[PDB]
Amino acid sequence: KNPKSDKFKVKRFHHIEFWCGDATNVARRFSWGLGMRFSAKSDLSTGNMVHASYLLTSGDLRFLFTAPYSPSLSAGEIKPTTTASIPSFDHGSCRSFFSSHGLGVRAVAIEVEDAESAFSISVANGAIPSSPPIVLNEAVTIAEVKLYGDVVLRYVSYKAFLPGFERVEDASSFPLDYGIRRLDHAVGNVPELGPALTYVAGFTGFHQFAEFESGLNSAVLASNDEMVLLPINEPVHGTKRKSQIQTYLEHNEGAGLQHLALMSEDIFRTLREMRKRSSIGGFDFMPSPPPTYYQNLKKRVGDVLSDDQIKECEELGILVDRDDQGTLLQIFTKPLGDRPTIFIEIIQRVGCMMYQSGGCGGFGKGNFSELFKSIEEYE
Amino acid sequence: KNPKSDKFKVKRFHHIEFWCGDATNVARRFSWGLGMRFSAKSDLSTGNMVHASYLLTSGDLRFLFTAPYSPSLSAGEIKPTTTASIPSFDHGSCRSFFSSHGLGVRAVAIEVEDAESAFSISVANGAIPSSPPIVLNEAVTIAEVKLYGDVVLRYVSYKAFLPGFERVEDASSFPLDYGIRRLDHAVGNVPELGPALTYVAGFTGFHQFAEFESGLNSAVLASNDEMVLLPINEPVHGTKRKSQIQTYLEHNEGAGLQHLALMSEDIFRTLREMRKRSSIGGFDFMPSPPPTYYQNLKKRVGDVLSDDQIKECEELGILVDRDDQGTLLQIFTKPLGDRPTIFIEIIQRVGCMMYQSGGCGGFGKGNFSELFKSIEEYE
Ligand SMILES: Cc1ccccc1Cn1nnc2ccc(C(=O)[C@H]3C(=O)CCC[C@@H]3O)c(C)c2c1=O
Ligand SMILES: Cc1ccccc1Cn1nnc2ccc(C(=O)[C@H]3C(=O)CCC[C@@H]3O)c(C)c2c1=O
Ligand SMILES: [Co+2]
Ligand SMILES: [Co+2]
Repeated sequence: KNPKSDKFKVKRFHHIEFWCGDATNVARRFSWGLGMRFSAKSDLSTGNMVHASYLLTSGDLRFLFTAPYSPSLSAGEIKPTTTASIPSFDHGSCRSFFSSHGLGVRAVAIEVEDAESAFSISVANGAIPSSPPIVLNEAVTIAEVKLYGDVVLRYVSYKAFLPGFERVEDASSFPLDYGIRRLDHAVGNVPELGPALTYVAGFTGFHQFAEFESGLNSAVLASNDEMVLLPINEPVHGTKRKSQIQTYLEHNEGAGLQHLALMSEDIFRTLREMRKRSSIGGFDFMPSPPPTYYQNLKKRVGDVLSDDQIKECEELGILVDRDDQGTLLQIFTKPLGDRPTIFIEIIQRVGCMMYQSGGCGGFGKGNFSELFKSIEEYE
Repeated sequence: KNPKSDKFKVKRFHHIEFWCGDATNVARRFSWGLGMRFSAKSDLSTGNMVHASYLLTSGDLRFLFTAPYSPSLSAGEIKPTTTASIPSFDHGSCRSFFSSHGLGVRAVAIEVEDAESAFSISVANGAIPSSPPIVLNEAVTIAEVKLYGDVVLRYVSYKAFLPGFERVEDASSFPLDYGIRRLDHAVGNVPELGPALTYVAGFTGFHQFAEFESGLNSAVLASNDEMVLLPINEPVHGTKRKSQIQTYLEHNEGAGLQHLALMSEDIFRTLREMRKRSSIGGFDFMPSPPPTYYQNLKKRVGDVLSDDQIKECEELGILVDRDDQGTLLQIFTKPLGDRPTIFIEIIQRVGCMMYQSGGCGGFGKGNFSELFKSIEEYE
């Protein structure tokens, strides 16, 4: 059931912005670890005396890394005279965010038809405003509302990256590519799922995406065509094993973005390339499941994957899940930074062809029981 | 002239500690860019609820990257019950340092015979105490005094990395090596050279190392055997071209560490390997000099380098200087992070064999005039 109740026209995920203490080192690490090319910049070299911002791209995926300069460089400026390319940026907000949460996502940005309208309708329907609509060089409009914790939902609309950003020099722009193509979903952890859902569904009109002792309850909000997917988790307390959602909330100092799921056009190539670089500056992956997991895969997905595709999952630690319509290949990195908070998921979806429908195969919640089962019986 | 006036016994540079907002991403970037192996850690996985600290090593060079966790993780602790492995660490000091200066060196650490004695003698001779001597697991003693800005000189002495640090798992520890072997010198930028020299020479007994419109005045303080080398720069104002020391002070919010010089056993291999990785997560280098610079090299160092070693300098952008005793090969990276502040120098010294004497060939200040000259005549 999809009531298509969006209160304004939503297109696709546009970008994800990390707030950093040093954008250069985070961006360079991410570029090498994920195979994303340096595509645009806004910084001292482009006249921006406020913040350093670097954009990485892989296919349609856009990762933005931003950090503040010394406020003294821009102390003479006022908002009408700002050299910032992202007018919502605030030194104090950025420093407070990173000292509170460490490295993490500040903005989940979606492209809309009309960012001023999206902002107005959102706030009229309960959204907490974060930054009012601002038109950039008469070409792009950006507005922000609170999503959860200190994460904002950013609306971007284009009349025709952002004004004031410059393209990166070819010598400075090495064409890395490990097969990642777009953001599939972005997941938040909150203390209470009910109020978080009521709030976000309330101001967007996003609807609950149909699903099918893991320490969580979750639900997924989705746009009309179910290409913007925003799952939200809450912890389940009292368990023997402590909820990883509760661990997140403690180390993050509250609610925030838990993981980003990046769609690959070839998850096997992506995982070969990322795993090659794990120990030389890239990303680590969670501990692989025991062989019983892959032994149990023939009974579960033998009609979708060959034996030569299943043992290849075993080689790379890929997980597999399935719903009524499609099949999901997924794997999770270790946390992206110092704290056990944000991580990345790599995903490939098989099925639901009409183009592929959104969320084809679900989000892998069956892998919770399947992993525990495989572990126990592996003993 | 070397009066050998050290007020306490100094051995060698021991490590350099960067204060970061996220130690993981900085350490992984540096490891790949410089060919340094992950060697030890102190973090949540080792029981440290205070700070995340990661050690990179290449030969005798030790780079430590530290960032604070949420204070809430350790709010029940007191200094007698701390889980920090570096007892001088303070959340507030670290967050203040990184918000003020961005990514940079907090501690220049030298190994001494007796860190408690070094601290006491230093403070008795005018050193401003930063952290009193503390004995770690009855095995290592660490103490800190102010050096310049918010940079400390850290004394480390061993009765026999640090207690509480654990060695990094072999699978997590990839044996990168581009030929870097030790720290040659560490350079500070200050507003006024005179008072900075009087202070540091005053409490160490370090002596002025003999030298031979660049925007700076500088002097070098050295230990008895001239293996601990601490150059200090001040800006020269009024010039046509603005002093890079003044630019540093403005963007750094005052005095701090300007550059680290890393000795390579083979600067050609090091620069080939680093330059290969510049655009894939590593470090960039300053713009190469014009061909007139390398055309002028035969007249200056033709008795030390072959033609096949000189054009190889041209290929890699290596600079060359010479004093009365030895020859210096050097090159400079672009700034290591967002701000135009700290950078790295790669160095190889030729000559002064007895082992090699310290500072053999000087610090390359002739390359200031030689670079400008080559540029002008290249036109
Ligand atoms: C780390 C850990 C700790 C305890 C037990 C298991 C594991 C490892 N693990 N197993 N199965 C998973 C299945 C799905 C997902 C998602 O993507 C989610 C999503 O997208 C929306 C719905 C909520 C999800 O959780 C994730 C993270 C995992 C997972 O992390
Ligand atoms: C970036 C810039 C801007 C203006 C003009 C020239 C350049 C490039 N440049 N040329 N020659 C150099 C020669 C030596 C050194 C050192 O190592 C120092 C040292 O170790 C102690 C003594 C003080 C030094 O400066 C350095 C950084 C450079 C250098 O940076
Ligand atoms: Co997911
Ligand atoms: Co130098």
